[PDB]
Amino acid sequence: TKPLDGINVLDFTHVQAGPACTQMMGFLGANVIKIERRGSGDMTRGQLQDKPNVDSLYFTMFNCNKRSIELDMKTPEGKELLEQMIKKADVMVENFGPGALDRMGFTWEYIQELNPRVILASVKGYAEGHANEHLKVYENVAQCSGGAAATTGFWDGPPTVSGAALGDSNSGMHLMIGILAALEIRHKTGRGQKVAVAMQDAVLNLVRIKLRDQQRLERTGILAEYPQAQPNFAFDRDGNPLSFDNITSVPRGGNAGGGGQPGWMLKCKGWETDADSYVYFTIAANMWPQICDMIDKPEWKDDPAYNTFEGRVDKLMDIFSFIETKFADKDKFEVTEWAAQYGIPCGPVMSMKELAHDPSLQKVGTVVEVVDEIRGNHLTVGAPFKFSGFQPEITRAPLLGEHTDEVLKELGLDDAKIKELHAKQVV
Amino acid sequence: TKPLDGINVLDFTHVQAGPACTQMMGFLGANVIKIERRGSGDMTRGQLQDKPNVDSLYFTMFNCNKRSIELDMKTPEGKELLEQMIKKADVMVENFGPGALDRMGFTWEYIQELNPRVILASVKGYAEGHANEHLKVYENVAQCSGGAAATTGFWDGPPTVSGAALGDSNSGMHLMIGILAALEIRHKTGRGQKVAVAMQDAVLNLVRIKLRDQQRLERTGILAEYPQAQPNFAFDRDGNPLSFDNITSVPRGGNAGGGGQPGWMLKCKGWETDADSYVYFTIAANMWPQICDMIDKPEWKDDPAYNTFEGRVDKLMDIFSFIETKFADKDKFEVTEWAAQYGIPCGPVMSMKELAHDPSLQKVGTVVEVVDEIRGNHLTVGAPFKFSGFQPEITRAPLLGEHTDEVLKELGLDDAKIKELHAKQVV
Repeated sequence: TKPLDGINVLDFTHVQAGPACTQMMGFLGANVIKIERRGSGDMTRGQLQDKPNVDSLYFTMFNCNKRSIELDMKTPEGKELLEQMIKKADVMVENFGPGALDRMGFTWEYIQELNPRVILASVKGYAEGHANEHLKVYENVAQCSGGAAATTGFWDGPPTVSGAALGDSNSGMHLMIGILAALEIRHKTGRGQKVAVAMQDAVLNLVRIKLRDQQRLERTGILAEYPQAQPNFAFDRDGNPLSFDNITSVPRGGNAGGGGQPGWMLKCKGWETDADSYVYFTIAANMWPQICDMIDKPEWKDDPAYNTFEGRVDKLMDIFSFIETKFADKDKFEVTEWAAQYGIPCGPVMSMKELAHDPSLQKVGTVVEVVDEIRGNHLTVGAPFKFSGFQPEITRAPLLGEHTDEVLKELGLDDAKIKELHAKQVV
Repeated sequence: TKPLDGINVLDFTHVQAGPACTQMMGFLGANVIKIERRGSGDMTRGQLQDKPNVDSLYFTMFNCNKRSIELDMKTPEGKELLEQMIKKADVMVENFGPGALDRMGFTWEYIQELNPRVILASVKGYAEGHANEHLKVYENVAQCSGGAAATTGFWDGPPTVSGAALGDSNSGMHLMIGILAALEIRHKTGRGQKVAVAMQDAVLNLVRIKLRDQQRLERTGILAEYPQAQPNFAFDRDGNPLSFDNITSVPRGGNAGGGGQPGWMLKCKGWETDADSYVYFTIAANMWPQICDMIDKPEWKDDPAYNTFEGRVDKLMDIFSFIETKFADKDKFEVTEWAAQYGIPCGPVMSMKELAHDPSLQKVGTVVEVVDEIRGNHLTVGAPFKFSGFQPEITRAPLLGEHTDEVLKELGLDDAKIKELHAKQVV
């Protein structure tokens, strides 16, 4: 058995955040019924298709392990169908605008009346009660709102967005925590709850380490592990020096260590013509003797200018520069294997091509080839949590309205009324 | 009632990933008993302290709602105490190196014998069975291994780490999903399971969209929404036009839209001296007329080379440069409100300074002032999921071994036994 076997999810979600949540629930066994707007469905279907009139990879990689029903929710018959489905649901998931579901005729209070056991889960841009609770928020705007853009990139460059979906997929995974937590209390109370995750808040949770830094900066005036702490190292575009003398908000640290020990992104053989020929190399305070052996600087072992974190603050970027010279004739895997001999945390920048075809990720079920006879097989990311008792079974994303009749039959409707709903264009 | 009230967590975790998980479980009501190495404890206590001999903000912001017991686990008495604690635990959480808990004397098989209901949850670098299963991984090494670094930053710069903890806290949040899922299934089976999340996999999950792009790129030879698909725009090391002709792995796209529609990071007034004076501005397809209005170019509304995503592909970066000129005399909040009265998708880069003191985030319980009478109050990030039925009650982080005797008394030990354990330096 799987964790969410027998959990019925009434899934209103579209785009990335909501759909990621419900897909992952589906991977863990949930019965996910995706309600799609009649005639068009989820906008991801037609976004950046790789083959004309075939559902895009955007759609398929976020909508496996779901069934699709088309529904016109503006009709009295549509609202009536939702009421019956709400009565069979364990969780309702949505990412409509604020109030949208109330305006559709389904307030939390009316939903509780229909089903006291149902959990209502929502993805929002900003938290309810926020000054911006009504603003529309998409991926990169959430990254900007939550502190990530401000603290990502370089001191002499702009705020920069992460390639990782810190806004969308991250909010969906956070909502899944919320939903699962609500299921856990329901075993105690026998009652459903409303749970909501704001995209700003999900981002902020991941930038907790930068709120640490903001407070440290306020309290002490310096962040010793940042490149800017090195005297005369960091400069802006115009050549003005950037030191903590005048920094009042956590700055961009380039490739600094963050919540890790100090580190940097170092070039390996081929970097000029291969964008991903780098390693991340860490200088852990308890590994200085090992590093010194590796780079043949035994004279740095007993020197206090080199052998403590504090001693290294004025020169750490120089040290990285020197270490980097040792990698000039080695590729990133050779360097990783070499550092690993020393027990030094160091690893390659994996290219997306490398990840897509990596046998290890397919062995452990993290990159999964989905069987799709209609569209052709494709890769997706599987469950990142591995369990002793089960494996997800990932099945292809649904065609638009593919399971409409199937779902209506399960609601106990006979063929006559199904015909009529189709005839009436409710479904 | 809180979701995890009554859930006893035996918490071996240290640094960031594991502690973020168990902290957040604590926020949702779990009884978290943090096992710390006698005499030193969690390394974060001493990491980048703002006051000498006071637990650092790294520690306090990841270890609220926990109690601390000191234990020498390599003593036979320590192992016995652990066996007693395992019998009262619902969840054990750890992020030691591969095999480390086995070597401590507690294989999964032994653990199941001790307590058939206990869930064992682990943070790992790479998944079990991976070719790199034995590599040491922290934050930015995981960002590199999971595809984020390769696809974050600029085409003419290096792979770039996110300021957000994509490796650590993200893996911790993923582990929380796995633990809650294991709790869900235990209600059915009456048995605990083993659950593990690899930091690589947590990262790859958030970069799902880049694996979408890798497949699109392999299937079609182009990613039309990327900066490199604008002819003669992106330039290389010597200064020649970039194109997808020679790109076989998803490249860095600077501040492009990602999972969102096309956008860019645009300077606002003061950008020269304020690193965060920017907005993110999206050119959504259907919003095009409103953008032509705001920017005062109704010519483009009907012009076929301007009013279509396909038409814009060859000069989208030229459009952004002009929209940016309209913001040069307005701050990021003035630019945002101006776009918001045309319904246009736009948001400011929020600084850590702004976010740390934002009234709205404190109102909604996302930024929380923790009352710490020992060390002085500090801010933290609260729960990013908001529930109708309860609010977290965040309480200060424990001093090292603060609750040792309290916890031993809960195990049924008497004062003579407790005194003996202290004398033997077991606790």
